[PDB]
Amino acid sequence: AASGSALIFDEEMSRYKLLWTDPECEIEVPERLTVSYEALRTHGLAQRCKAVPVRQATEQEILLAHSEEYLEAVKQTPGMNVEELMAFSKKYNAVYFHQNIYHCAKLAAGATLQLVDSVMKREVRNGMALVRPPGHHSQRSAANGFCVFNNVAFAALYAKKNYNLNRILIVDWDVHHGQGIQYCFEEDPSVLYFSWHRYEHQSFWPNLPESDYSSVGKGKGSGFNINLPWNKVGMTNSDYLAAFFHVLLPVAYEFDPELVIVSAGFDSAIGDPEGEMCALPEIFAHLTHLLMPLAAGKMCVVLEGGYNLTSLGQSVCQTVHSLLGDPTPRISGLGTACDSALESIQNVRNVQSSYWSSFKHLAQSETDIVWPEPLKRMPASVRTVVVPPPGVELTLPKNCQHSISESTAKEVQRIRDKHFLTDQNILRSLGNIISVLDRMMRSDEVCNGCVVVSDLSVSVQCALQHALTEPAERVLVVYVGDGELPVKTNDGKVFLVQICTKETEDKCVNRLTLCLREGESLTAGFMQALLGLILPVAYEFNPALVLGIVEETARLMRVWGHMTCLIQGLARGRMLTLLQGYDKDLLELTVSALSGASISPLGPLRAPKPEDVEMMEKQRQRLQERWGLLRCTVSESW
Ligand SMILES: CN(C)Cc1cn(Cc2ccc(C(=O)NO)cc2)c2ccccc12
Ligand SMILES: [K+]
Ligand SMILES: [K+]
Ligand SMILES: [Zn+2]
Repeated sequence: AASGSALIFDEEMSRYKLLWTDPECEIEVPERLTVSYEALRTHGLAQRCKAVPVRQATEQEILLAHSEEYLEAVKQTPGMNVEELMAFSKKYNAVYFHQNIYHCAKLAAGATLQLVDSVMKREVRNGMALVRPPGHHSQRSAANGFCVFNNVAFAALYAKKNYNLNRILIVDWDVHHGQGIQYCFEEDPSVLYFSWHRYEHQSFWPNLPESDYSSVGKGKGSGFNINLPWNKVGMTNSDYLAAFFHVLLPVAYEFDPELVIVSAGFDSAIGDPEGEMCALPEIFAHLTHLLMPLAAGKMCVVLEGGYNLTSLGQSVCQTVHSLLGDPTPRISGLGTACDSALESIQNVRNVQSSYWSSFKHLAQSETDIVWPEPLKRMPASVRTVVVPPPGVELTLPKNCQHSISESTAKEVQRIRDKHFLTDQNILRSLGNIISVLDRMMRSDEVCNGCVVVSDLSVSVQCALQHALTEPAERVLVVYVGDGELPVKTNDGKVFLVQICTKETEDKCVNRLTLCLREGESLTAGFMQALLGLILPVAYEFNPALVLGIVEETARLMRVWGHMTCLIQGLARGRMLTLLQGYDKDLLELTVSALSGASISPLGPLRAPKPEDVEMMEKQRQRLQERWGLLRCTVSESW
């Protein structure tokens, strides 16, 4: 039932700064907070968010993650002059103190708890806290790397204590390793920590052996710590997405967290003087979007780093846009991750194979920098149009509508006379397809839609052909059914995904046909193919429209909502779904996911059939030379 997105911010946290010269700490300025909040106001994003006030974290709350000794020492810094503050700062690595930093540290922490309470009390769907000082380097008895208290560690400990969550996922996409977080949950299997980070074979700060891929956690927590070290600078959108499709998401959906907290440091973005990576701000729209179907959307984004004020503003907007549900921007130029990234990726996957299903088949062997300003993102006036069979009034979610103009009806006749003849109620189906498609493609007024149809072949043809004419340069087709369709994948403008019951050997590289064995194992197998095959091809293909098609036959579709939601990362969310036959369940589920609603978790799934994982790896072997984003190992050289 929850709706809205929280934005927790307060200008008080910009009221401490570095007071002596120190080239390591110069980069961390109050303007990081000012610039990010002002960027959100300029784009009308703050105004769309529920402003939740900051509060101070209590002493009891700080002691969840820090020791009395260290809190006591920090509590004396407001009484210190600058000489004493310099001496106290020098006891720690890469941190400076200020008469107001204890105050703001308590606010940055309390802000995070406010966000956790709003989300877990269902007052909002998700949210973001813009805070200073950052947290993820902070440790039980020490400040480190601009961090005083560990805001994100707080949030998970607090969520554990006050809501009795058994499973919390923390995603740390800052460019630095959140070693404070890793230390805090090393032995705790109830918190899964994922972190990518510039490493460079341990030559990059904080220079820690245990920032490497081999630190998987300790004791009962083995396998719930996941480090992906970047060993070269300049990592791109393709590296980040390869990290998500082939490491993070396969683990996250199996973990099935009850809450997601994000250490959202944007020094991993292009232009940052410290990360020196190359991912565009747009990538964060997708990082956010790909995590949103977890935990019924309960996602708390907490700011960490980000030092290029321009890069910083644009990545914060891209994140809030996606929290608010705005359509995701198209990512072009995707391909293989670079070789160093594939090394890191395959090493993490191999070492994690002891602990996670999706990787288990790897163990047995029988199996001034400037860039283009991001485009405006804007919620469609009506997000989803729906065309149920004639005479079915239905309870539509808040942003939906039902169904034909003279222009349109003229066109259906032209198509009728040239290519078909037919005289039926299909003539209504095809008029609906066209008028829905025209609202999707022509206007930013409507985003996606679902039409119930009866005749499959004619419906598919008119939908596909009318789309290529608008023109939609490329169309991704996702078809759950058997047989072949009036779809030609020979010119490179169409890619066909087919989920079917009979195993049919496909030849060329513009078709991905998945035939999974029947039974209780089918749900886990579908999610593996979705995350590790379908999504990487689709993102590289970068279609302008997605056309979904479901045969009346298949029943076993507890997964359709997850794909509908993930697949809206492509084509700015422009997806038309054709449902063959009526099924109030499937139609209400499709419309709900299309409309941006919360998706219900999958929970525990029976791990997939070896015959299923083998068939999928046969598809990856067959397609990954054309679609490099499918690769999760370094390629063999001649
Ligand atoms: C490289 N630069 C010219 C100066 C410099 C800053 N630091 C500390 C630091 C801590 C944390 C974060 C962060 O954003 N974490 O998420 C960013 C920076 C250093 C440490 C060792 C050597 C040099 C430097
Ligand atoms: K990180
Ligand atoms: K853990
Ligand atoms: Zn950082």
